[PDB]
Amino acid sequence: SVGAIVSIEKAEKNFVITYASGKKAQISILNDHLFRYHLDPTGKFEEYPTPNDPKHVAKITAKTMADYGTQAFEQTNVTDSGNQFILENNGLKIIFEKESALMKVLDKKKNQVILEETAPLSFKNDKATQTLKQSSQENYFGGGTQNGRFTHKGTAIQIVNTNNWVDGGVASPNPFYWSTAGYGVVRNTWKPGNYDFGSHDPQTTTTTHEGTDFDAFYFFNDSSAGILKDYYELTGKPALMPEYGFYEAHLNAYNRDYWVKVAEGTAGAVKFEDGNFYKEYQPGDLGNLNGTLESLNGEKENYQFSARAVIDRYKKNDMPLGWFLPNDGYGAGYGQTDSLDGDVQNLKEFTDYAQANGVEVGLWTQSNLHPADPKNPKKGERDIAKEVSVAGVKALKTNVAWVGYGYSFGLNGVEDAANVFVKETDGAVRPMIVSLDGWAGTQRHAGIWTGDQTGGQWEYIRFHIPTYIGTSLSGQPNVGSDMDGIFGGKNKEVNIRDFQWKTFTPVQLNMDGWGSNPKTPFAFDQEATDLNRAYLKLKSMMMPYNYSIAKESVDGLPMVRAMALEFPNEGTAYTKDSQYQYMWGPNLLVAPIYNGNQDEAGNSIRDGIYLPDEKQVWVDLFTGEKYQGGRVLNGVKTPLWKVPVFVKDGSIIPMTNPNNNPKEIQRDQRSFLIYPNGATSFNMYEDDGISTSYEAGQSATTKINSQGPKSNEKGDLTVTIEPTKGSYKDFVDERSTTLDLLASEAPESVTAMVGGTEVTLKQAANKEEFLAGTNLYYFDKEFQVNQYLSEASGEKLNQSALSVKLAKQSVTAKDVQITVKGFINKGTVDGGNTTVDDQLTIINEEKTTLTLQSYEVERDGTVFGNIQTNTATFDGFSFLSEHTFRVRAVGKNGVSEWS
Ligand SMILES: CC(=O)N[C@H]1[C@@H](OC[C@H](N)C(=O)O)O[C@H](CO)[C@H](O)[C@@H]1O
Ligand SMILES: [Ca+2]
Repeated sequence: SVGAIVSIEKAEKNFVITYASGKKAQISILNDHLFRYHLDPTGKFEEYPTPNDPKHVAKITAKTMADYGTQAFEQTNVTDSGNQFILENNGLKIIFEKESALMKVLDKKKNQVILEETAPLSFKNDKATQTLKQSSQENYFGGGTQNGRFTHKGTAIQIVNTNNWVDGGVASPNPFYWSTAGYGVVRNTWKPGNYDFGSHDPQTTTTTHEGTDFDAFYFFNDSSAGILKDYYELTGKPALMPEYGFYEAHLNAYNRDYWVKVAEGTAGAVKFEDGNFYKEYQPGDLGNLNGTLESLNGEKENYQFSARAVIDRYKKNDMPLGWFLPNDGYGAGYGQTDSLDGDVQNLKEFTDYAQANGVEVGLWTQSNLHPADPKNPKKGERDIAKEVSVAGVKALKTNVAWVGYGYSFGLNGVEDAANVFVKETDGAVRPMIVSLDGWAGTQRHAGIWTGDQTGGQWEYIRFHIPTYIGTSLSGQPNVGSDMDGIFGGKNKEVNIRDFQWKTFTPVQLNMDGWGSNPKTPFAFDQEATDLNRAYLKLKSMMMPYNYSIAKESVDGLPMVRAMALEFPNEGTAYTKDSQYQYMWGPNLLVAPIYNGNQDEAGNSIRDGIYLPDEKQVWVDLFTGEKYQGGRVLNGVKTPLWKVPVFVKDGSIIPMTNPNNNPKEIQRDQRSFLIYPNGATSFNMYEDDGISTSYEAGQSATTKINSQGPKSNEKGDLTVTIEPTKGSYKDFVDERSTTLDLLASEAPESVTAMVGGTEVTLKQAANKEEFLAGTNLYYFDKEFQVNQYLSEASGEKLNQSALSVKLAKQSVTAKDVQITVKGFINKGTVDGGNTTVDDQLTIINEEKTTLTLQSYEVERDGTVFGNIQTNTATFDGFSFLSEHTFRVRAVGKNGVSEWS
């Protein structure tokens, strides 16, 4: 410990703190709510921490201290105020007790102490520990990909390159955490650490990293978006994936292995298009067997075993496919020639075939990406410059055998790789890198996948949902995983459920070749295949919404949003009551099926569906069924065909035609699925979908406003689409417009203004007239949000919608204003009467393992509904914990008093 503070002096560029021991710290003020504190026992105070190898030159920060400017520092004063030294600017008071040396930070906007040290920095055992106050309602997020977890109050997390891909591990650590008090901290170190959020004293948080340096950035902000924007300004804004990255990929090795003809029912046998069964062998495992060697292009009397054959299967099965890695396998390679250049030419011919099918090609790596002599490569070396420039590769996956060292290694590797994609293509290809073993800053170059786990079991879904939520809260919005796992399989229900929820997530990897069955969306029976296709096509139709929330994630909230990001005023949104559900952007609440519990009919039973906000109507995306917020629903029956997805009434959801890749999208059309509820808005983002030009302002945005009656009420609706702002390569100006307005009755009238000139709308007599015509409206009681799902489920899934179509116009030169008189979208709302009713009435010790004796129950101040009998069970409790309950009855004029 460094003892009392003897002085704080304002030097040329920072405040210098001298402690009684002779040790010094520098405080650098970067803006009115961000400062760096650096206690350096060496007295060198160099700008950057020492990495694990001097060749690791990529930095945690993406913005230098100098880049922030001197203005906040100029406008910060140091005062000697009795028992304290105080640094003060317009944003913060940073207060130091002289004798104890303890720091606390007052946020001047809030006029509240946000961060307070309760014990001095500790440097024992070659570690640097900070000890902070923890308040009773204070919650904590971050730490990177904390497998299984998102909300850290009362727990410790390891900030370690664990190389552990399952529940309880850390696939990708990040020395970044933030507090709901309104602060975030990046420890400016490459060393591992451990953050203890009061797992001992609930009133104490400790943060530890290896080393004797204490260097940290502290940022104070009153919104979660603001905390993440501070982290992004400091360590780099997330890369925006190219459009094709949001589509499922196929990953395997097609250069190395043999297929041996075997009997049907042989262990590991797979049936092929010749009607025969084969078993796959690595060359070292053939022994005396003869088999057919795989290749990428199927040029060697081996076509069905080739990478091209796999692309042909995705197309035959009418499945979306964005990108393909054909060298994903140890020592597999991408050519069977005697030279690197021979192999690159083989990969080029594969890329030409894939691109002719609307598929991009990526490469896996287990190694460095450059030859020892780039001008004289050896067979089996890698050359990412030639792979990109000659073979047309656009994406990269970094395997743990490359980046497994962690910390400064990974960031160096992905920064170099991102630079090669951009430099070799002159900016025509933006990075598409999937990695792990990341650190602070990784998001600016790469997304992560969670590593290797076993699918075909419910645990595969259960631990992944919080994994994705916590990755996103750590400043990494580009998160993905294997579709039904790299290992295991042979469980149809888990396969369908994994394709269902991952529709509403960024990255989907069919990681093939290691499992109990091949890894494709068409590996199970026709029912599974049709359901997986229906969900994959829904993601394709949602790409304008998805790419808009992706753009928001570059400098704002992530795509997978913890409930607390959208509903910060509700306690339930911060706890494990929110571990198995999330907001996919602002408009969709996703509550995946994650266990095998079923009703007598074989429907999944979903417990703990948390619907926020007692004033908010939630609408079943598939059926139109309406639910009141402010409640947690238990016992929700969910058929195999269905995943629980609720639209936030008010939502505008930009949509497109179903498509198997970005080249199949109709760029001369736009379409909006709108659930009118008061005054709502959406900003639709677009760009060339592939280049770095979005970073130089080549992109366009379109604002859509919906101004109507509140949920279930009748009145005027105005939908306005403001003129499109911006331009980019091959921008399409002339587009037709479709509005699909969920509605319960035909309107009194529908009128249209296009750039201030009236357009006459005819009422279509029938759906056939509507589909074939333009400048029409139609009130449709057979509106299907997803016809693939109607056909796959065997249910019509009909909804009522007022649809409007306008002819092609210039989207830049002319706005759209549509006015509907007598607009109404009314249905019965489950829990719709939230008032208290005076006219309404009001522990079973036997099966404690708790059960009390329709109805609602408050459990620790959280309200549970859909309780349709006198009794109800609440599980998910600690072995010998205590809880607090009361009950009320539910009738058509409201709910009783409690108890
Ligand atoms: C974590 C990771 O890099 N996983 C890779 C790696 O898996 C190898 C497994 N763990 C093994 O036991 O050998 O390499 C395979 C190659 O096909 C996959 O890329 C996987 O994602
Ligand atoms: Ca193979």
